[PDB]
Amino acid sequence: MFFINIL
Amino acid sequence: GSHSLRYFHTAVSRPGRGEPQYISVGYVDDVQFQRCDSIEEIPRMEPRAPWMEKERPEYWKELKLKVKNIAQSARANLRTLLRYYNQSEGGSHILQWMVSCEVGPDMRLLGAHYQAAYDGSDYITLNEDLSSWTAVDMVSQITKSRLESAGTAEYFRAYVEGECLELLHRFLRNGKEILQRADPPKAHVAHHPRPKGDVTLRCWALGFYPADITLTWQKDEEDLTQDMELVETRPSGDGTFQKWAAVVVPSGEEQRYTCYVHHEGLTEPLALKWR
Amino acid sequence: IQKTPQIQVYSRHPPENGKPNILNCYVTQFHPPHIEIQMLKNGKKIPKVEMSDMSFSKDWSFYILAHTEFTPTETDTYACRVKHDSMAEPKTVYWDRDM
Ligand SMILES: *[C@@H]1O[C@H](CO)[C@@H](O)[C@H](O)[C@H]1NC(C)=O
Ligand code: NA
Repeated sequence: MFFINIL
Repeated sequence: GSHSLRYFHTAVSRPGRGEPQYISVGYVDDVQFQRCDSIEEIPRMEPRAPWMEKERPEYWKELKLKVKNIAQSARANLRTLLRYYNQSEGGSHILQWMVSCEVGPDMRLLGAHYQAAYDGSDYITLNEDLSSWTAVDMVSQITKSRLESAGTAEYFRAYVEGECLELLHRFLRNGKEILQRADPPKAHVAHHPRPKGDVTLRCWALGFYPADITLTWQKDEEDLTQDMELVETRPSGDGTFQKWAAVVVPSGEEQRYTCYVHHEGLTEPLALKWR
Repeated sequence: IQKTPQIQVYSRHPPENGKPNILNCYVTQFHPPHIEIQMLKNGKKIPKVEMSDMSFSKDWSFYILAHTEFTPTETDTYACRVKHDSMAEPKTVYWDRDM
């Protein structure tokens, strides 16, 4: 449950 | 052998009515343990494995906050992706990403993964070093340059060596009876005459876990790669999996064909002939 | 991308006439994830059809499992009908106790 910002 | 915790995330811009703007499912190995989603900004969570009944309320309370924040960030990313790819508004686009960590038989970390796709194509992937990224085009190259400038992989590693390891360890503990097993296939050959005089030999494998398996037919002096029909391994719905492979053969020559089965639960490949 | 679903229809256990069982409709290899799935017995839509959560594979294509309780016989027909945006029309697949 982890998300990285693309742009 | 080794054990893996995996999450499969999907974000959709302008989904259909009642359809999630965000959904993620989590697995240990080939066993699902939860579903999270967000519909019209409302987050919802559901357990799927028995060991999840032991989680305390704060587990679910923190998960709900994660779901809300992830769904808002994915929505924002989809909006920026539309701009960088000079796409028209109104249409619906998809952002998917996978997150996992793996430990060996002794609970030592072996690796981890982070990879994303846009509209069903690879976009960016975290390399085995857990510190550099692989892009596919000039948009994803912007993402890479930003993520490397800002050292974002450091915080992924903190997640891997923090919550991902914590949860994988506790799930394996509380769910040991389900997770720490290997059910071997039960195999047999079926025989179906065809109206032209020849015969279908169908090799079945049932009730095995994990899902990874291989089935192969072999003739006396001829390779059957191109001849045999295979179906994709499929869930029986009770935790186990099943598969079959079939060849057409002339009547009378059934006993020169042999089906071989390979699976984790087998110390040697199983061999089967008709009847 | 615009991937067409592959469909398989099969029972949980090897079928034996008159014995309660579970009928599965496994749909794979499609993209986008929106899909419509129905199961039918002798031409009638079955009301009690449960759906697994949708997930996706290494190539990013989606998959999902629909299933319902059924008792096989020698005189009953079962089908799964599936519609996806990659298809002009729905596709019906009938259960075959040999497959
Ligand atoms: C979109 O347009 C910009 C110019 O503003 C250009 O730099 C970029 O390469 C274009 N991308 C695509 C996918 O056409
Ligand atoms: Na995608």
